[PDB]
Amino acid sequence: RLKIATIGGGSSYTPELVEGLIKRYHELPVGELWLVDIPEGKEKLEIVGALAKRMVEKAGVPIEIHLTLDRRRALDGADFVTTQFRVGGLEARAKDERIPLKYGVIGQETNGPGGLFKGLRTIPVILDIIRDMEELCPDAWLINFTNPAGMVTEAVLRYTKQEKVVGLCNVPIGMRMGVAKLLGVDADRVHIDFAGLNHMVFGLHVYLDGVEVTEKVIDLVAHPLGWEPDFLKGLKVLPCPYHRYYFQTDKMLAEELEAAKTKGTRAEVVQQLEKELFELYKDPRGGAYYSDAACSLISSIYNDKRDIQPVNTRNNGAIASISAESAVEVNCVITKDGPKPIAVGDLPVAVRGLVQQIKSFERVAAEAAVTGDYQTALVAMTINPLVPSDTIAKQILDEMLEAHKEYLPQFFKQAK
Repeated sequence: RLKIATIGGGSSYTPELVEGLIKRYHELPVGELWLVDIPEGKEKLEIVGALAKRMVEKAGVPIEIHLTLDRRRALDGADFVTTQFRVGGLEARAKDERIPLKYGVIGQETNGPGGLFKGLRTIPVILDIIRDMEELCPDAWLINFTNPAGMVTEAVLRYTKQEKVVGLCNVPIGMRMGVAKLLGVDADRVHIDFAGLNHMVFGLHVYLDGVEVTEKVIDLVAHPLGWEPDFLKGLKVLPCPYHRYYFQTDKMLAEELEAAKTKGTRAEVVQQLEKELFELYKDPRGGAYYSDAACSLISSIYNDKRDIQPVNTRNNGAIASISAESAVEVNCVITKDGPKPIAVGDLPVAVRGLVQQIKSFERVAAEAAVTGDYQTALVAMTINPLVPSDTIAKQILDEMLEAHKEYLPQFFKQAK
C-alpha cells in the first residue's frame, strides 16, 4: 500500500487532487495521503485538510488524510511525493508581475523576469526536498507541479541524483479539449503529438480517430487565440497559449498593463478568488486540471499501463536539437519504470530556434538558481527573448533581487 506526500497541502487545488484519488482508488490503493505545508500557511492547510476528510469519508474511500508542518514525517517511507507549493506566496508572485511592467517588459509567473525569479525561489526548496528524499524515501517518485516546471525538472536532472522525476503541465489537456470542441467531437477521439518544452509546447500532428487532421484543425483554429491565419497556416503546427508571449508579445504586454491598472495582476485576482474559496471550504472548475494529470500519471506508473501521456522528462534524444540530459515536454509511454518518450526526430525549423532560446534560458537560469552566482543570473535575464537589453536586465535583476531577499537563500544568506 501507498503513502503519498503532497508538499503545498494548503493549496486551493488540493480538493481536485483528493477528488482525483477518490476517482481512481480501485486502481490506486492509497493508504495515507500526507498534506504538508509551512507555519505561514497552516490556516489554509487546516481549512482544506478538513474538507479533504469530509470528501473521502463522504465518498466512502479509505485514504487517511494526515496534516503536518514536518515534511520529514510525511516523506518517511513515501512511494510518491507531489510538489504544489508557492515560495513567497501570491504576494511574491504579484512582485513578479508588477516590477517588469515598469520597464516595458512582460511580467508573468513562468515567462520572462518573473519566471526567472520563480525558479530562483523554487528550486532551492526542491533541492532540499530531494535531500530529505535521498534518505527517508530513496525509492520514491518526485511528481512536480511547481513552476517553472521545465526549469525545475532541468535542475533536478543536472544538479541532483534523483533520476525518478516527472514534471506535469496542464496545457496539453487544455489543447486536447480545445481542438475536440472545435471539431465537435469527444476528446477521446483526438490524439496530438505534443513536443517542445513546458509552457512551450507545439501540437505537431493532430489525429481524429487515428487519421491525421492537422491542416483541417489549423483551418478551423484561425477562422471560427487570435492568430494570423497565414502565419498559422505557414507554421503548419499548433502553438500553445504561452506562445503568445513570443509571437504576440505586444498583445500580452498590453493585457498585463491593463490588468495591473484595473482588476489587478493575475496574482491579485487569484488572491481575491482564493480568499472567497477557503470561506467556501468552511462547511460542506476552470483554472487548472493539474491534479487530474498528476493522478493519471501516478496511476499509470503504479499499474504499468503503458498508455501515452505528455509529461516533462529527460530527453534522451527524443528531440534532436535538445541535449539528451535536458528536460523536454513530449508524449511518453508511462511504465512502472517511468515515462518513456516517443521519438520526435526534431522540431520543425520554424519553431526550433524559439525552443532552443528558451532551453538556453532554462539552463542558465537553473544554474544561477543553484549557485546564486550574480553574473550567471544576469546572463539568464539578458538572453531571455522578452528582455530588451543588458542595461534593463540588470535594473530588473537588482530590483527583483532586493524585492525577494527573504526567499533567495542562495543570494542572501540572511536573517532566519
